[PDB]
Amino acid sequence: LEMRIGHGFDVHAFGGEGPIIIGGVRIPYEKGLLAHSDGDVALHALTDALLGAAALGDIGKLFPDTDPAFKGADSRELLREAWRRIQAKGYTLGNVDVTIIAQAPKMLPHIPQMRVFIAEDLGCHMDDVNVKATTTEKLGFTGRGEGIACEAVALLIKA
Amino acid sequence: LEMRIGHGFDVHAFGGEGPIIIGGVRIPYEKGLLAHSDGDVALHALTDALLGAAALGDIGKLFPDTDPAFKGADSRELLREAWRRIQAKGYTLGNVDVTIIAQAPKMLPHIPQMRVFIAEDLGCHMDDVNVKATTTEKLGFTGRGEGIACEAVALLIKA
Amino acid sequence: LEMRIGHGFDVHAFGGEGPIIIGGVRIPYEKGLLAHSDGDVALHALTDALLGAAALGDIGKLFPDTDPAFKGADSRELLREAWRRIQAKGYTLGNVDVTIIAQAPKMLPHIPQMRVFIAEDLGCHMDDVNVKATTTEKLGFTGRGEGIACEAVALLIKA
Ligand SMILES: CN(C)c1cccc2c(S(=O)(=O)NCCOP(=O)(O)OP(=O)(O)OC[C@H]3O[C@@H](n4ccc(N)nc4=O)[C@H](O)[C@@H]3O)cccc12
Ligand SMILES: CN(C)c1cccc2c(S(=O)(=O)NCCOP(=O)(O)OP(=O)(O)OC[C@H]3O[C@@H](n4ccc(N)nc4=O)[C@H](O)[C@@H]3O)cccc12
Ligand SMILES: CN(C)c1cccc2c(S(=O)(=O)NCCOP(=O)(O)OP(=O)(O)OC[C@H]3O[C@@H](n4ccc(N)nc4=O)[C@H](O)[C@@H]3O)cccc12
Ligand SMILES: CC(C)=CCC/C(C)=C/COP(=O)(O)OP(=O)(O)O
Ligand SMILES: [Zn+2]
Ligand SMILES: [Zn+2]
Ligand SMILES: [Zn+2]
Repeated sequence: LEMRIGHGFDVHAFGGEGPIIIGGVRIPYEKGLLAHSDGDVALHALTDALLGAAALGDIGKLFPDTDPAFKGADSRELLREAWRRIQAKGYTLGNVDVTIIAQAPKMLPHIPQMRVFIAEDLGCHMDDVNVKATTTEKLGFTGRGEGIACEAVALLIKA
Repeated sequence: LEMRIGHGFDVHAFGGEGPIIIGGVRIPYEKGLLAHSDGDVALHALTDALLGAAALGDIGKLFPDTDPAFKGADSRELLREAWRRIQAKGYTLGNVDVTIIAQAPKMLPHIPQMRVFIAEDLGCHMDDVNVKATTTEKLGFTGRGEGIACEAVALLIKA
Repeated sequence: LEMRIGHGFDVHAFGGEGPIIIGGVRIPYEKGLLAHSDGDVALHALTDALLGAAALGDIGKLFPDTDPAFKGADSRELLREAWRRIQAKGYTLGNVDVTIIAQAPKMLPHIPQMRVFIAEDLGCHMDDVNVKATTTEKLGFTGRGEGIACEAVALLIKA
């Protein structure tokens, strides 16, 4: 038994029109998220946290621009594939915690469904998955409504 | 024995006049912190880290706007209550680490008293509580003196 | 056996001309990093994460402005000294994960050499050291090319 820590961080800019996808959940909003991907900043930060704990340790690094298959690419696919590769190295899940940093939209109603998705994608109990949100009280690029940031931490177990 | 990780992040804007309260400590400063609460960004980030490790996992989520009891609400009360609920789920403390992000005021002289407070409120040794500060070298909303940010991580143990 | 968590965060502003030093690696770039030090924001964030896990828990706190010895001070020296002191308290390394937040320059080619340096300086295997990079998609002070930020987490073991 041995435990390993990981940390992830991601940002996307608002652009065009909604909805956005956060933690796998389609959330109504006036603006959309600019990206190659989903624009799922929650699942990107989480993915990086998991890869970092297993020392693998980018999504850039274990997917270099394939591009495409990949416009509106499903970030849940990225998450599950990253997870397969982490498990092949012998790791199992301790727990994850995710912090969405956004002035808006309101994340709280969608968090239980985010957790369902993440727990499915990682093959764990929901009690191993926490998600929260915070505003930056109108400060910074998140505060001015210019984009959304997310942080994530992960704990991994190896037999 | 099982260990669990949590992460917290908070921001408050400066507004009106001092002092501010950070980690429970009254710190002299030209501006105050705008909020419902203390405006304790250190103890809010910590509280979220502890709740996230126990998967509980917002302060919004286990206190929805009561509001009030709550103008100038004591963030130490929030911390202790969050802690009671975490312990009722069977968790004990591993350790916590807190990073205050502020251009000013200087946090270093007040850190030992912050640690006394936090350790009391969590019923642990002081060696289980670390607090630090950093500036952003005049960059961003913290750098321009517009507000204060804080990050926190926590490790939890379950029997 | 007991595990301990730490978190670090650092920022430096661009100023004058390159190169910069990140994770010990000299990276060509049009601007340099303003500081007393290296300006190594990666190794500063890491150092703080390690000190925070051992509750020690600033680089300000266990080096107050000596200043100098210290213009263009080698951040790897700071890292190794912080590490000596952490080991003297009885801690050994679990693992570390580092997240460089920069719009530019590109970090990916230099990451393997960063890991060599960090692993040498901490006397561990390279599999215990992860480093990644992310942009903020043109948002915030990192996005406008005004500076570089870095986050780090660390897991410590005590016999
Ligand atoms: C599996 N499938 C189908 C996929 C689903 C969803 C997304 C996929 C993607 S992706 O393009 O959406 N990957 C997430 C997008 O990366 P990001 O939001 O983190 O952007 P960023 O530019 O920050 O990162 C790109 C890479 O550049 C590198 N980088 C970043 C900054 C910097 N200063 N230096 C760097 O080297 C680093 O390795 C980083 O991973 C790629 C491949 C398969 C995907
Ligand atoms: C126990 N007592 C008495 C208390 C003491 C101190 C503070 C208390 C408080 S509080 O109001 O000070 N809670 C901390 C303030 O929250 P915050 O500084 O994190 O503000 P923010 O707006 O970021 O968070 C509010 C909630 O909105 C949610 N949110 C945030 C952003 C977003 N995009 N979506 C969301 O759903 C999320 O759940 C978050 O917890 C409430 C109840 C009892 C308190
Ligand atoms: C060992 N050798 C030789 C060394 C090598 C490389 C760097 C060294 C350095 S250093 O100057 O480069 N230390 C890193 C620079 O600190 P920083 O980039 O974190 O700057 P910042 O201003 O954020 O931090 C300074 C200190 O002020 C304190 N602080 C910060 C903000 C705030 N609001 N209050 C505070 O008290 C806190 O303790 C913090 O450590 C000092 C001594 C020996 C060094
Ligand atoms: C604590 C962390 C993770 C900080 C880095 C996040 C970031 C890119 C902030 C940028 O500036 P800002 O948005 O804070 O201020 P501004 O955009 O107004 O200059
Ligand atoms: Zn992304
Ligand atoms: Zn708050
Ligand atoms: Zn620094």
